[PDB]
Amino acid sequence: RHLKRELKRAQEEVKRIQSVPLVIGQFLEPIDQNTGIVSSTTGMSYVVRILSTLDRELLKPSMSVALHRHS
Amino acid sequence: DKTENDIKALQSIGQLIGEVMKELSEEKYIVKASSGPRYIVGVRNSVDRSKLKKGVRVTLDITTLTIMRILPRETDPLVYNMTSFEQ
Repeated sequence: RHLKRELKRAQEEVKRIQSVPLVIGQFLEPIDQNTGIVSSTTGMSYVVRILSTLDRELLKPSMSVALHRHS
Repeated sequence: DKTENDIKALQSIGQLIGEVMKELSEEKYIVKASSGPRYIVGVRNSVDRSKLKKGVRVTLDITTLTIMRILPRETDPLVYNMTSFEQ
């Protein structure tokens, strides 16, 4: 029961990061399935962590995607 | 009072203009900024959903990036020079 209460808190953490402020990128291609490539709309390329509990089947083809702006 | 008004502007900060490019979700809006790059940004309860439509200019903060108010449209500095010809 303790570990379940800390998960709800673990996710709560990351949801603060999920919500705005954000910047909008575009997914080019994966490089693993836990790392991906995006070109941000500042026209800069980042290799980035793929967050878990997300899409991976419309993500891998080219599609919009939300990235954090300070992380 | 002439200097009190300057204090009140000074301890405030500027706004950075966008426009609603596309609605995403209740509290999340996609804007395309007048400076360029698109963001996802939030809303206060200082604006309504029935008070926003697309191509309507919105304010953002430059320290949290959240909409507080509806902004009238913009129009070129250039086209104001043409209305000043009439001679």
